[PDB]
Amino acid sequence: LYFQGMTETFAFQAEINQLMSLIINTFYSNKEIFLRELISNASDACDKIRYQSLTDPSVPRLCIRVVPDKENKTLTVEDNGIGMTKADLVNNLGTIARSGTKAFMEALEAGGDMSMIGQFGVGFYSAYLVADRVTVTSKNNSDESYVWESSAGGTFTITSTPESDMKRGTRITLHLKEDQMEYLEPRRLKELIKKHSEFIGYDIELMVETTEK
Amino acid sequence: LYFQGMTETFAFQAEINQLMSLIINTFYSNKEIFLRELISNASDACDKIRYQSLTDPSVPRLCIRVVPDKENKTLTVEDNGIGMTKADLVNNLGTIARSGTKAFMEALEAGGDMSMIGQFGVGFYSAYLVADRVTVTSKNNSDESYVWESSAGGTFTITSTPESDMKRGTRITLHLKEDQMEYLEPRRLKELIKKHSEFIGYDIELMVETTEK
Ligand SMILES: CSCCNc1cc(-n2nc(C(F)(F)F)c3c2CC(C)(C)CC3=O)ccc1C(N)=O
Ligand SMILES: CSCCNc1cc(-n2nc(C(F)(F)F)c3c2CC(C)(C)CC3=O)ccc1C(N)=O
Repeated sequence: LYFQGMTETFAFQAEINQLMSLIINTFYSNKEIFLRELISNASDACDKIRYQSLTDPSVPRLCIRVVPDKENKTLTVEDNGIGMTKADLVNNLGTIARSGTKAFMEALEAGGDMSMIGQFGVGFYSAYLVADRVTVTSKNNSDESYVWESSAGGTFTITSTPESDMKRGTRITLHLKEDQMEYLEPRRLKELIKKHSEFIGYDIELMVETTEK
Repeated sequence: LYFQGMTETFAFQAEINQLMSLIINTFYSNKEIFLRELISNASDACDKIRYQSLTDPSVPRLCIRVVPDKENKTLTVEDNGIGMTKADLVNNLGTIARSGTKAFMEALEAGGDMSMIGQFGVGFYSAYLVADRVTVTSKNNSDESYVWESSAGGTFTITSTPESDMKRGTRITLHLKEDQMEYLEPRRLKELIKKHSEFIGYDIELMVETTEK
């Protein structure tokens, strides 16, 4: 009755921990790939709810939103796709991230590029190229909304609040690094969206803050 | 498997919140009553396990320990009594604290003294006379160990860790206010223990840090 919420703390698997330390510390020059990777993830979540709707009509217009916030120095990638249940968030999609990370690091060793992250299903982690903390708020039809957060110190948290009113989908918030403020600028974001826009079957809306007339 | 622990956050009932704000801010000159109140609480917990042992032998030597720590600026009152389950901690002993607080504040209004706190069953809160944060670690035979913590901001937390190895009883840790450092000194603690020692049916051990010979 007087309950405000709860926070569970988990340690990452050893592999994911190495990936995070690698990404957050790399000098990789083409950091902008993070946007493509998050929009790619968002698109796959919209595909999952779409492919599901081809069996049950009970699960409106699927879209992807890119929201900069110069005040909080954050960048958000919002979608209204399938969403993630607590088991999805708490396990880091389970065997998906673990096998993916091992295989991705094995690819980089053998000659690969950081840009190949997505081929291993672990493109979400590229968010740490431009961010030092990432907040993932997801709501799946089969569960309530949860908040995943990590700053890459070997751990992450799962926060549950009964005061929650989050609709189906995923909201990924990127707390931008001092040097990565360029990803707030709407001219940089427009260029990047257009760059992959033709390859994503869903509308991508950019919500930016002046018209001279 | 990779779980480190959890923290639940609750808001105090309105009455308990007023009691806490009153205690933590009062100029009451005889703050030393906090020790009597905690030792009294500790004794009642030893009585509960004793009265229980008069029916079942399965529930060794019941004692009360007073532990100062000049390094962390903390004072601890440890007992090996009945302990408190999660429901005991999460509800603040339920109807006990709520009715007690209302009745205690009604007594003070009518002419009462802060020292009467214990007659209302809410003497635990007197710990806020000398402390700005109180940590309560309790283990009951019917449950695992939990950690209650509050700094009197209208809320408290319940922390559960699977890494826990706390034996039956209650450990109350008082994070002492700048002006209340006198309660670390072993001469002050010896005087106070002796002052009520004859009225408590359990041994009270003081664990202090020099013998000149
Ligand atoms: C495809 S529909 C269901 C899954 N969708 C998504 C998955 C991720 N991924 N992927 C991975 C992993 F494991 F690397 F693949 C991870 C995450 C986020 C995390 C918080 C679970 C940590 C994590 O490990 C990110 C965003 C979405 C989205 N936008 O829906
Ligand atoms: C008597 S055997 C079972 C209960 N024993 C104890 C109870 C308290 N009390 N009493 C109250 C209340 F409600 F004011 F009475 C409260 C608490 C601690 C709290 C964290 C539950 C917050 C709180 O509200 C403190 C210490 C012990 C002990 N040493 O065993």
